[PDB]
Amino acid sequence: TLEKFVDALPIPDTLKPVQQSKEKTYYEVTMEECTHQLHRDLPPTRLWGYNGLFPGPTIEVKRNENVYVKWMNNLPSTHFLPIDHTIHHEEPEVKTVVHLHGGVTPDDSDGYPEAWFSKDFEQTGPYFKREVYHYPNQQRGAILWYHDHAMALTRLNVYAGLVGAYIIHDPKEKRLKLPSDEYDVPLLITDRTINEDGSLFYPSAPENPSPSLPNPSIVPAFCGETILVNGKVWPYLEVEPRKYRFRVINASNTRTYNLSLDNGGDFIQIGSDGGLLPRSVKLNSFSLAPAERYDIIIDFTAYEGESIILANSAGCGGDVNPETDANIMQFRVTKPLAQKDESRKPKYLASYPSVQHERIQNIRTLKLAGTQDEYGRPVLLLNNKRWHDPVTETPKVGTTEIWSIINPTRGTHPIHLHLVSFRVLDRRPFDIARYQESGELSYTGPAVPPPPSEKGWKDTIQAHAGEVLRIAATFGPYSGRYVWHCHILEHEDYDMMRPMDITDP
Ligand SMILES: [Cu+2]
Ligand SMILES: [Cu+2]
Ligand SMILES: [Cu+2]
Ligand SMILES: [Cu+2]
Ligand SMILES: [O-]
Repeated sequence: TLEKFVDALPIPDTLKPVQQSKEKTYYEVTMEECTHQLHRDLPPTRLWGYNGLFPGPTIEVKRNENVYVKWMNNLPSTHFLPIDHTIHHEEPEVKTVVHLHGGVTPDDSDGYPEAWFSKDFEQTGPYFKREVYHYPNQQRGAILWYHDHAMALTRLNVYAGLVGAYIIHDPKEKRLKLPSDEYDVPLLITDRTINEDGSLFYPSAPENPSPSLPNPSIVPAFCGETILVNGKVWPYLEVEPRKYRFRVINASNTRTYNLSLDNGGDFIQIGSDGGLLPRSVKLNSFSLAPAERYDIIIDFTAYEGESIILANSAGCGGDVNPETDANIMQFRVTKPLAQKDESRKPKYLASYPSVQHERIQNIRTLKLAGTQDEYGRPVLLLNNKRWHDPVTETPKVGTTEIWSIINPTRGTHPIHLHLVSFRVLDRRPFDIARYQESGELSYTGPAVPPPPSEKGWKDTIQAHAGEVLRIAATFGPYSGRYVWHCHILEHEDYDMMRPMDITDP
């Protein structure tokens, strides 16, 4: 296997605007097929990248900054990854659309799966409205990320490399003196399988392919043999002996991580998907499912000279391998101090979400289920509805709802709601057999409130097997057509995604 910790961690450059005034910031990003070396000992890898980069450029904006991004497709007309033609039914093979994950975004700028476009916008999906996306950023400072969201192609386009970080800075938070600038570093974690010739491997069929299956065939999960951070296999980062802020983004298709430091040191979590937690939380380890973000401080002050591995204990299709996927990256505390560490790790970060006293307009009960197709494949479904079925999740703008998510399946699903961030209420175990047999919900234990990590704002939430998860969301400020889905991309594409109409009656 590839030698761990021989390549320095890339830090994506921050994107520069094409045009910028005090009223408007205008960006252009072009999707390009390019080649990049992912490891010292590999031939360069063919990839799809925003501005030809993997990950894409980091975009930095201020809260309320009036931002526009013209996301353009200049990709080849044929994919290099295996397309399953059976999962969706002239129309180009390669379709793309950029979704700003966590963006408080008007619906036609949200990257609707059917708002896709081919090269130079030559063909467009039935929900396409505009070339230049509008991000008003009227929302909390937070770690967002952008990625492809095209109908039936998301797992492939993202795996190809179409991911990048987007950071909203709220000037009100500068007073907290969190590590900033060089000491504030995104970590986009993506697992990959890479061939000896350096080409990406993505399976064209399940491991034991029934002759019933089409070819290629979608698979229900993907687990990469190797872990990359910021587009390099098992990299090292030289750090100064002081506090750093890391924006930890899980940009992987399926894989969930459970992260810790191999010296037993702590993380300080300061933020979740929707922004700063009310209070900082000291943690030894944390779970990170696809699309989840952890805003953390790591204090290297007392660890000068040391090599510390960011370790992973979560398996993917099996137990972790100590030599491979148990490793993420390596910090080397050997960079001389550029100046005094004037950063802080404050306890008091933000207003509590519980300060809000909104009326519960509606309680939605939603089940995570599915069926089997003509080929014997699992088709994962939200409420046993297909994507194309008439919309059922129709919250009213400006109203608050409780969603009760029932998971009678064998695994966890990271459920993502577009537009909004929500509060986690509780989780409660139930009798799976009883529910499967009769549709009756019989709890086998008391409700458990969220851990401190989940006492802030979330947008992607782990709904564990055999539990009912309750969340509360205020739907707004925009009305329109959005989506909610499982963020396991292999699930999302077949067919664990539903329209969400935020209505203005
Ligand atoms: Cu997403
Ligand atoms: Cu999203
Ligand atoms: Cu799922
Ligand atoms: Cu999405
Ligand atoms: O998403």
